[PDB]
Amino acid sequence: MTTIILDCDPGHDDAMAILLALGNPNIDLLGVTTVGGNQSLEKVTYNARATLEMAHATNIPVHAGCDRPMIRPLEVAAAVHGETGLDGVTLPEPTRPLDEGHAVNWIIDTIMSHEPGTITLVPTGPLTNIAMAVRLEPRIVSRVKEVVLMGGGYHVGNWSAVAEFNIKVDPEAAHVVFNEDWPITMVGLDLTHQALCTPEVQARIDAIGTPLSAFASGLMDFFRKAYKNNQDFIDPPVHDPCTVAYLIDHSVVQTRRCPVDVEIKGDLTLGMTVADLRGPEPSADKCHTQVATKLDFNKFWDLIIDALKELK
Amino acid sequence: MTTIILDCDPGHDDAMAILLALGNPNIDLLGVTTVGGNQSLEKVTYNARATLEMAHATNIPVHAGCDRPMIRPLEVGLDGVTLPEPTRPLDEGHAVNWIIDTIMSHEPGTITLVPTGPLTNIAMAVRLEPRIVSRVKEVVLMGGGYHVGNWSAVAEFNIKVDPEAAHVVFNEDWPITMVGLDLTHQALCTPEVQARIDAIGTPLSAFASGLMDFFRKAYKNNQDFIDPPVHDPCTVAYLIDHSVVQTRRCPVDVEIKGDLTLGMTVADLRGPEPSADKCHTQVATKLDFNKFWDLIIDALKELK
Amino acid sequence: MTTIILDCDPGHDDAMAILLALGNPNIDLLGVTTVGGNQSLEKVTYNARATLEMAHATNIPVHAGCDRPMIRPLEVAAAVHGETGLDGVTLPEPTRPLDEGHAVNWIIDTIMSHEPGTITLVPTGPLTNIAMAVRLEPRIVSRVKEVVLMGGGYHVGNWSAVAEFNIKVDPEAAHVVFNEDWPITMVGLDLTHQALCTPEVQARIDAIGTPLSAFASGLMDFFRKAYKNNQDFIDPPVHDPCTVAYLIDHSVVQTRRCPVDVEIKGDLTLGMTVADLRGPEPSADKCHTQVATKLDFNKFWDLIIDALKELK
Amino acid sequence: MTTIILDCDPGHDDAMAILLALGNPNIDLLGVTTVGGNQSLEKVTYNARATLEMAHATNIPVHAGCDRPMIRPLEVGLDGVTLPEPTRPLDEGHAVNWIIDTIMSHEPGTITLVPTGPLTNIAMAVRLEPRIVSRVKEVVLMGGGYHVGNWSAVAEFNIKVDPEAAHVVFNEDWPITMVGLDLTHQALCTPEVQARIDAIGTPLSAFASGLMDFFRKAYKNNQDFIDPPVHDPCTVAYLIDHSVVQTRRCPVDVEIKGDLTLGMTVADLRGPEPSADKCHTQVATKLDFNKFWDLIIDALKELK
Ligand SMILES: [Ca+2]
Ligand SMILES: [Ca+2]
Ligand SMILES: [Ca+2]
Ligand SMILES: [Ca+2]
Ligand SMILES: [Cl-]
Ligand SMILES: [Cl-]
Ligand SMILES: [Cl-]
Ligand SMILES: [Cl-]
Ligand SMILES: [Cl-]
Ligand SMILES: [Cl-]
Ligand SMILES: [Cl-]
Ligand SMILES: [Cl-]
Ligand SMILES: [Cl-]
Repeated sequence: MTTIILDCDPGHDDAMAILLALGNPNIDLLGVTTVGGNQSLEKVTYNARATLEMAHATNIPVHAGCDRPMIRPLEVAAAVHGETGLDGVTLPEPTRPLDEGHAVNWIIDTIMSHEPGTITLVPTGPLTNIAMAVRLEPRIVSRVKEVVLMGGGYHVGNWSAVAEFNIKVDPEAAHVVFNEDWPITMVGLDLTHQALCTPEVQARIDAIGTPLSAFASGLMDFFRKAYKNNQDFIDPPVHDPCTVAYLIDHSVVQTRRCPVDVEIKGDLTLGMTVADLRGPEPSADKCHTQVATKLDFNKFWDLIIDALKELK
Repeated sequence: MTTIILDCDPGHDDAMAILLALGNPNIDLLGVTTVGGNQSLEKVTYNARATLEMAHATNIPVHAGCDRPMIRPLEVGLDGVTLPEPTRPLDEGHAVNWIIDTIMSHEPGTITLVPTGPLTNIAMAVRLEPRIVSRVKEVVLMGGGYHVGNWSAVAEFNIKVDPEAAHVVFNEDWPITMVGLDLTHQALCTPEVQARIDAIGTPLSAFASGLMDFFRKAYKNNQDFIDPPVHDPCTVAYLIDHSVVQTRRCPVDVEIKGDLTLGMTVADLRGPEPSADKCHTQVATKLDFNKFWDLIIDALKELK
Repeated sequence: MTTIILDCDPGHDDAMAILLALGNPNIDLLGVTTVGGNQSLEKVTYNARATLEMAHATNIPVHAGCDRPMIRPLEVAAAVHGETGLDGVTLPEPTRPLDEGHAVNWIIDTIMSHEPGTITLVPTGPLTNIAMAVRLEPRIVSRVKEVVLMGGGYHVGNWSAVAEFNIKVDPEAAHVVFNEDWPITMVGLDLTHQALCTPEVQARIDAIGTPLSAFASGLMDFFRKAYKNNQDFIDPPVHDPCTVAYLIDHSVVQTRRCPVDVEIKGDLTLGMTVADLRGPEPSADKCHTQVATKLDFNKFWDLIIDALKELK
Repeated sequence: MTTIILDCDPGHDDAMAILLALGNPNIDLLGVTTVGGNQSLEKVTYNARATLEMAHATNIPVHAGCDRPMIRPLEVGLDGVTLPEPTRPLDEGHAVNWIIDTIMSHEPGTITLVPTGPLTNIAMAVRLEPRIVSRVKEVVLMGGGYHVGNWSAVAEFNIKVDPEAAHVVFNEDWPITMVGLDLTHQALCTPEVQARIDAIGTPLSAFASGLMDFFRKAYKNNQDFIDPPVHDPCTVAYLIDHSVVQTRRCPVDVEIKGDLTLGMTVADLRGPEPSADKCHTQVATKLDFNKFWDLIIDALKELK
């Protein structure tokens, strides 16, 4: 079956990815690992545990990982007295204490103890934990089935004209990940900007009528608030769960093989995922990387809705 | 009329741009200036003069310019056609000084610069005489690409040859239209286009058809193209009729420090199209294929 | 008593540092950790264990660390089938097996389990293991007493006009190390180029008349061979043991406090340790880094000779 | 004797270099050219003309050059002295064109370029007319530092203002002497030096002493100096008498991509000194303090 480690930084988008992974029976979520850099490790680790608590999934391990980028300095806003959890919603306090041990060591021990070719890594934050794991244990690379990450963009940027937040937070770590010989699917902004939270989608979620569906709808209210000054969007996109959607059903997220590398020296282009789209599509044999292109909007939202129904 | 200086490096594409500029009555070609870097200054200067001779445009000045990029090292008569020997001698003086003297002696807002090679002469002119910038009506250059590269995944040849010079040009306060690969890759030399050109039945139409044979040869191993694109004349096509080359305003800057992204024209396409007041740069987007080829064919017919 | 972890890549220079650390009673060698990048991890790990065996230090743990730089690609010469050990000398086969576990995790566990302010890190290879340890456990940084590394050069380069080998192999890892708030002594080429293996020094070593003194003299024969085409040297320098010499007696290795950072983006200047020598020497309070300047030649060689005598 | 073009940005240091060039009979000052970037072109051009007026050198041409760096953005009387209004009008024409025309019209191997500001005019001249390079006898510039920086830990102001232009200059095949901070930091304006200048007792010696008062003020918070250094005139001192400014041949290039090291003149001092045949660049090392100040004092006396 599809057996995953979800490496994330919740994050309202990551919370939606957690719900999809838990609610779909074709996904075996081995555990959650967290990474600081976009926001503080402490904040996102709490949010991951509280989200899992909300879904009665406290039997899923959570391990905290790296709190800053490999090389460049940490750039997160100062912690606020009177902020816990995810903005705009309420989550129960986690009943299980955080599992002990660094996420990087847990990722390594897990991959080395399971059969080769069975674990899929699903990074939806900066790539720091993944890069660190690779360097600490190079033998994980050939053992991993696939890496399906939310990050980048071949013709679209958000943080800059050409670069995306997860990659730019730790471009060096991204460079490591993209230059290892493992199969990678880059679920970038080109794809995720199609995953629009339209009124009709949200109404179908609202109608489920459970605490979890109300939670998911609350996440979508936050996306709308976050995107309120962004005139490219009437309705906001949701990013991270598109990775899990791809793994559930490849037809939901079309892909195109191409070389992809990360720019780590440029002024204007720092953090760009440079996709070489010249010439015809190379074979999987010749090209270990592929970019996500076209979303099946209708099937994507059906996956979300079905997962929320299954969780009850 | 639009009055132009064509700064170029012929180059079979540039030769087609020269023919379009001469053959269309809405273009007043003030003169040709040449730039080395993509190919040798000596080769392209000869080719420019000989192309003008082929079109009986012996009244058009040619001045040779810079022979290498501003900063990076130099890394370097048209194949497949025959050109008459020029009857007009090469005009004396550096192209950079001629561009400057011409812009300073003509009324402000009347001259449009049309660079179709590396941007070295334009950047050098700007630095040697900063007063040219507000006097120039527009710069319409063949170069770059917002979502398409050829030399690399993200960068185009004219820009990458001299990224520093391109940086200078894009960061001056003058109106710029970037006619990049996104646009020019639509200007396809189909069998039907070439057959219409062949039917004109003159030495010049045979010359143009020869240029098109070269494009095909240059692109023969490029599987993105059944038929080859033609680049440089799209700049002149835009100036003849804006409807032929649609544009989208956006900030554009040139990457000069990146490993992978060297020479990239970085176009900020986030948010809505800003106004001309707020944004001096625009990228070429959509070609009117039918009208574009009609301009070329009509120019070739007009030249007789 | 200075208690050290020697992180190294033997390397004939590192072998001399091991002998000095073992032979001087003011040094407590907690263990040896190894790093690949300058040469292969497998080669230098064997060499470290065999050197320890030669010096009857079978009680000293060895842990193998990272086999390549953090970010940039591995650039080490192709292996030769009739090479084991250190060129030009013979070492006994190690009787103690390689200790299990990654050096990075061992460095972390050791620093976290010992009292704060007691362990001094002594890196004499690329800085990869040290940088990795810092990122995997940020709590080690304030606990470390001092870092005394062989690397860099403020006004002298060897690999380039301005940069030194250990730093250039992994400039990113060096950047990490130099930008943490721990006290650093940079024992660079400015210093080590004074540690000259003159005929008189080597004759005094030869006269000790033991297997170990012959081994040390053999290391010095290799230095001479390595430097044979280098016209800046009549006699070759020895590098790595100058770190241990500084720790034994500060008067042997004078130092000057100054800001030091590592250039990781330059064309010509890649791997340069940029020392700001403008203005007067700042206080230890204000400046955590210092560069080694002047060697006491006579005292340095006395330390080496005395250590070799003590080992018998 | 040595025939020079002094390309400068006065600047109190440059003013001292002008006085030395004029006052020493082994120097033939062909003319002065000015460059903006460290300070504004308008300010330094006026200051150059007024300094020449102060020294009764109204026969010396001044041409204004570039007002900003080649690529990077512009970031910009003489304080503490009084200068007469220039009686000679600014000579017409851009300095870059004047430098080119002068080098091309004089016999090869006779003109020495002496840049004491950013290298923008020199780089621009080289690119506009590559034939100047082999014709120039030598370039002796004030800039850089092999083991000393001032603007940064490793870089010096003139180079960092326009690192690209410096890169151009250092990578042409002409003989270069880099008179950097390693050298100029020895040219100390001690009380005894200044007392000897004061004793000359003329308007010009008072002017020179005023320049020295400014150096002291500029360096008042710099604890590496009890007495301030003077920079630019060390270039002219080298040309008067090589024994005053010792040199060491070595490869020198300019870092234009680094974060920390931007503008560094990277001198490769590994191995023995290569021959003049093999190595076109050399760095200034040791100043003869006593002889240097005697040259300055003698020049001031000669000017009356
Ligand atoms: Ca996320
Ligand atoms: Ca062209
Ligand atoms: Ca070593
Ligand atoms: Ca100056
Ligand atoms: Cl439904
Ligand atoms: Cl397929
Ligand atoms: Cl074909
Ligand atoms: Cl419009
Ligand atoms: Cl404790
Ligand atoms: Cl002895
Ligand atoms: Cl002290
Ligand atoms: Cl600058
Ligand atoms: Cl003072």
